[PDB]
Amino acid sequence: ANDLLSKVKKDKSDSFGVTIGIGPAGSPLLVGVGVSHSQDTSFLNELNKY
Amino acid sequence: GVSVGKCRGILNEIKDRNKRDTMVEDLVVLVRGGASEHITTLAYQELPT
Repeated sequence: ANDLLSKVKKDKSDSFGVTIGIGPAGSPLLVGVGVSHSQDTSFLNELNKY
Repeated sequence: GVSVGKCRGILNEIKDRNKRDTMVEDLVVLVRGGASEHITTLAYQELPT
């Protein structure tokens, strides 16, 4: 009798966002920038042999 | 304003199983004399007597 079981799983994520707003003038001014990111990764693999 | 993030994950799983079984039996009989019905009864390989 022979038995073999192999299962691998890998999960990776990433999230980054840069928000920069600058406005220079004699009169009142406003500058707004919004950036957001998100990454999700899921991997699963299973093997069974008997 | 600057915002940055990083994430990482890994999983590893390995399983192994082995099973081996063996058994044998042998029998040798040598009878000389009176090859009648009774010795054929005694010639039964399964029962020892």
